[PDB]
Amino acid sequence: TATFHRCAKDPWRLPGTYVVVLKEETHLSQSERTARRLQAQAARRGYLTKILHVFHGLLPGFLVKMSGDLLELALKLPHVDYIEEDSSVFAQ
Amino acid sequence: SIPWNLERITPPRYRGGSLVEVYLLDTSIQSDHREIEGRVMVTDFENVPEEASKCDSHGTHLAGVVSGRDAGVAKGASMRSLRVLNCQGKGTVSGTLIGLEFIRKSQLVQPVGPLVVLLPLAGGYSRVLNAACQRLARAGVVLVTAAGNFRDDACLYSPASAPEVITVGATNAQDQPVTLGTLGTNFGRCVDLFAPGEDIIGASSDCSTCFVSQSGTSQAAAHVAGIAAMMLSAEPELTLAELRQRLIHFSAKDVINEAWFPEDQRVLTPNLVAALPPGWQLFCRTVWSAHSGPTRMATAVARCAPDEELLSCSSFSRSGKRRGERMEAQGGKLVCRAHNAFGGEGVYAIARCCLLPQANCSVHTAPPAGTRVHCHQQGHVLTGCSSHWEVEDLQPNQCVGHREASIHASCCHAPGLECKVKEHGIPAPQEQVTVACEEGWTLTGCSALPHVLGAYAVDNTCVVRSRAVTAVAICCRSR
Repeated sequence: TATFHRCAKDPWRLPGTYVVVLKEETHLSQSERTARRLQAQAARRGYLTKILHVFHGLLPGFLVKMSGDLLELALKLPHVDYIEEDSSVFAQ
Repeated sequence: SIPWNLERITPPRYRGGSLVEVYLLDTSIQSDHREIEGRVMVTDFENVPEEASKCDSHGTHLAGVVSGRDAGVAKGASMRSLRVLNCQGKGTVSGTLIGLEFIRKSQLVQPVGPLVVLLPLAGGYSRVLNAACQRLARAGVVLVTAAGNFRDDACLYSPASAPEVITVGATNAQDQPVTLGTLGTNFGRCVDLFAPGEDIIGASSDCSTCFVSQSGTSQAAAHVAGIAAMMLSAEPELTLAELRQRLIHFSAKDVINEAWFPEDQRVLTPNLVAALPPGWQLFCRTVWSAHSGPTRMATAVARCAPDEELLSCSSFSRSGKRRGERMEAQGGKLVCRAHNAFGGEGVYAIARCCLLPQANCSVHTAPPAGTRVHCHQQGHVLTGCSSHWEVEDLQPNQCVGHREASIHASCCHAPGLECKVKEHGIPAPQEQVTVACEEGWTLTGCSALPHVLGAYAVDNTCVVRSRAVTAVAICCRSR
């Protein structure tokens, strides 16, 4: 059910950093645990990861610096709604 | 001497953002500039990707446009600045998200009055940025964003495309869309209105009393952030729907030459330039859906805000390959659903959404039989007629459709409302037929008498597009 999205404007993509968005009523405690589960699962497969931020207040989830190789794995985490590759914004 | 842009937003009869706070997510700012000193608080929130006078240029100017002493829209208004753009004016979606979250957390910790959040930035369409903006809007915060400077459809950019954000295009001193090199203002159905966005004087970070002229949809959005601040200062209880309806209502209408836009975007782009405001009145707006796409059973849906009533529903296809539209209840609330024809490229649903408190509105439907239905109850007024069909080839308070089509009447109990119907038929097989409500009346419904491409309200004008032909306007006003 969980889906992956990245910017359609290829020059504006920022591969290697991902916003993991959890389902609407996911609690901060759950978000934090899901982030740690990802890091543990990643490490077992030989990947370094860094949780840059845990989101609460508007959207539940977290920002993770990791190889895109781990996306299939990350999409299977509990509570995941979708994952979006980070991208650029610009002064108008 | 009044800057052209501040004059342009002054209405034809005229006479401060103080209980309102405006958040700015932008570059660093020169907060001790005399335009804004003491008025803009720097949060020192910073989330920017890797790469003073130049770093601070963009944000300092926009702070000045919103709140500057001499050259601001909402002179003196309170602002808080977050830095999400680096010295080159570049940021990230994730940084913007974190900034939006910071604002919500600040509000929860120390509640104040109405909040306006100005987002003078754009990237590509972003599911997550759009969702975060929608959540912040649903939490009760007003978001204003740049349409974007790409001479493109704003629906392909974020947060421009976001549901529930006020998206602002840029017009110049001739009320024409702004050219920016080989590009220019964005356009299309995700743009809510335009505002002055060329040659806009404001605070220059070059020196504490210096001024510079800048152009862009950023500057335009800053105007609307300022107007919103003043509207919310005067009427602090406005919902987002009420605020948006006023922005539309008080805008100058039909001053933009639509030839500037690509052909297919002309019907979708609101011909509105923002202005400050100058007894209860009926406000309505036209809401275009996203295109249905070409699937044979494709539908498009146009929805109103929770505090709006849907008073009518029409549809449009460029080819004319359509099966019409119906009003149906979705989550205890009426929506406008349009149907594609097999072999059609798709359709738009077009809702007329109105602020009508204490309205008991309902749909009366008849199946194929011409087919007829009427608002039969005493005290009820017809506000709109819709018609859909399955096949592939075709009085007071009454709708009439083709014999092979279903017919749908929107009927409201609203005793304080008076409605009349105005028809205009042209024999010539002419591409367009229009009929406008009289001044002081609000168009609630637009349709064609039963090969039309479709029909849509433009302000208080009903437009019928043909590949006689009669345009039919339902016009209502408070008694």
